[PDB]
Amino acid sequence: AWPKVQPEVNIGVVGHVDHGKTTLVQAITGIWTSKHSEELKRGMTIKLGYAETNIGVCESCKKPEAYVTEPSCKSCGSDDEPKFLRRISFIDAPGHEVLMATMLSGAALMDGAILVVAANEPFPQPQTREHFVALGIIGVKNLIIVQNKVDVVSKEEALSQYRQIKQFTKGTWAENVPIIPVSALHKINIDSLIEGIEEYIKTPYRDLSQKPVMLVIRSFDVNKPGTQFNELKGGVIGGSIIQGLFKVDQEIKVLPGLRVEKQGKVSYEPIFTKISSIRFGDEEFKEAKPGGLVAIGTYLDPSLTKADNLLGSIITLADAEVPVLWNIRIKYNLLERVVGAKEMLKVDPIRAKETLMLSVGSSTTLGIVTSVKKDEIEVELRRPVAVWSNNIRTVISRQIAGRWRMIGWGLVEI
Ligand SMILES: Nc1nc2c(ncn2[C@@H]2O[C@H](COP(=O)(O)OP(=O)(O)NP(=O)(O)O)[C@@H](O)[C@H]2O)c(=O)[nH]1
Ligand SMILES: Nc1nc2c(ncn2[C@@H]2O[C@H](COP(=O)(O)OP(=O)(O)NP(=O)(O)O)[C@@H](O)[C@H]2O)c(=O)[nH]1
Ligand SMILES: [Mg+2]
Repeated sequence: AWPKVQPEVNIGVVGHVDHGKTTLVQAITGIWTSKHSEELKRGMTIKLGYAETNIGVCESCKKPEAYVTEPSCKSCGSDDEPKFLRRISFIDAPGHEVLMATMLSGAALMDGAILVVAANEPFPQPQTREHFVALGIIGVKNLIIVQNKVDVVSKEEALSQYRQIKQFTKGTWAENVPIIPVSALHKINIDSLIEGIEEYIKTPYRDLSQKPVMLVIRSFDVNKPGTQFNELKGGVIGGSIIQGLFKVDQEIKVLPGLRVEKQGKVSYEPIFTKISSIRFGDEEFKEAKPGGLVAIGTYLDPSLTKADNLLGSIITLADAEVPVLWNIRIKYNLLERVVGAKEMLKVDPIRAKETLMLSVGSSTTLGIVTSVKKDEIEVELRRPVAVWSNNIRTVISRQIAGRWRMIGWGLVEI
């Protein structure tokens, strides 16, 4: 048998709208990540999607067919059990141009990524460029490029695009990243992709001794109709642990917390609770480490967690000292081009009184620029952000022609 363990790595799936990200995750894991009404009606990803799979290898078989996602080798001609390698998970991002901030929130959780490029569309499309640049900014450098939809183009066309893609990465951080052609729809060459994931997206080193921090991307009420009272539960909070670890029965807090009034002023009150349960996918555990999207059960009123109410928060231990800042100072750099627009315009300098969008961890917040210098801006936010370390990366967006566009990045200085 294979062990039941949490996923140990998060692989982002990014790329232009409809290039096949979600179909690819389904080809690997058997799971369709889209769970929301609007996603199903529109045929698009809106919220971050998630799926897990075990990975193993049939030692008696040849590669790539030796790589499997279930404990059997019958497909490659062996009655032996495959050797378990690890459990992996996917963070499935939206490709739509208006959902770039959601891709950025997911990118904060990624240990590596697959950039999906459709073989039957001109290259490079706007969000092919924009997601690529975002991965570079955030430092997600363990990248595989997947050339999808090869089932609907000729060999010649696929080869032409392949050369295009290699030339695009030439002279960039991604110069040596592999390109793997697949059909996600017809599940062609998925075994080569799993081999690629093992070779190029290794599980990173973790630091389990640092103060535990989880970035929150989901929160829910898990109580369903027709359930007996003794099976009812408190609110659940979902996210990825970026350092340290968490255990059942630990006292924790959610930051910045709840928006309340305190002395005629808006304030955020930290939400204190205790971990009642820990789950990854359909499995319960007593502790949770980095890797995977964990569901942290709490004793909170489910009205507090319902419908992603806490998206963008962080969870720490109750006694941790974490800055929660309404005003932030950013050591910044600007991109030269608005890469995500259909026509790449030049980026204008930041000016005082501009409203900008700041991506910090899993959070997205608007703020007004109160001060500009050569390498520093100060921003007054509409909601405070939890800043759990010094030199946390932020991505900066500006509204241009009715869309939020990534224009720069920086370090939050505390
Ligand atoms: N011919 C072909 N169609 C494919 C392939 N992969 C996906 N598609 C089709 O492309 C469309 C979009 O697929 P989807 O997986 O939703 O793409 P996405 O990149 O996740 N979209 P979004 O950016 O909105 O999340 C669907 O009609 C799907 O069936 C493929 O390998 N071949
Ligand atoms: N820690 C914890 N997580 C739970 C519990 N029940 C459900 N979850 C998690 O909360 C999330 C929401 O689950 P749910 O609202 O039941 O819908 P769901 O995700 O469709 N359920 P399922 O995936 O099993 O069909 C999932 O990640 C699930 O694993 C619980 O008792 N404790
Ligand atoms: Mg999708």
